[PDB]
Amino acid sequence: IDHKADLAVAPLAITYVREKVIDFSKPFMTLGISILYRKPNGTNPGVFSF
Amino acid sequence: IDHKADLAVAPLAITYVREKVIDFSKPFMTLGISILYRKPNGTNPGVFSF
Repeated sequence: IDHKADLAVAPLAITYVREKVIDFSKPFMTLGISILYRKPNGTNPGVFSF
Repeated sequence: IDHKADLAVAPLAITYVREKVIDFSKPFMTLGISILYRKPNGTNPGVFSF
């Protein structure tokens, strides 16, 4: 806003409110949400591992 | 290019060249290159298998 600076390249989600007050170029790479998980391990319950 | 239209709400892919000629809004949906393939007929069809 204050023109103390210019285009600010950094992690910057071009959201609804931001374009109201700033102008943003078209995104160079898309995003989204996924789940993070620890992949399973060979510790079979073995109550019945038959 | 000659404004015979003003808008085009179409599945049109933005390219380097066409943007040099035309102006585009932010992409409303994205896409890519996946692979078509038939799942392998479910479980293998083996019979009379003594």
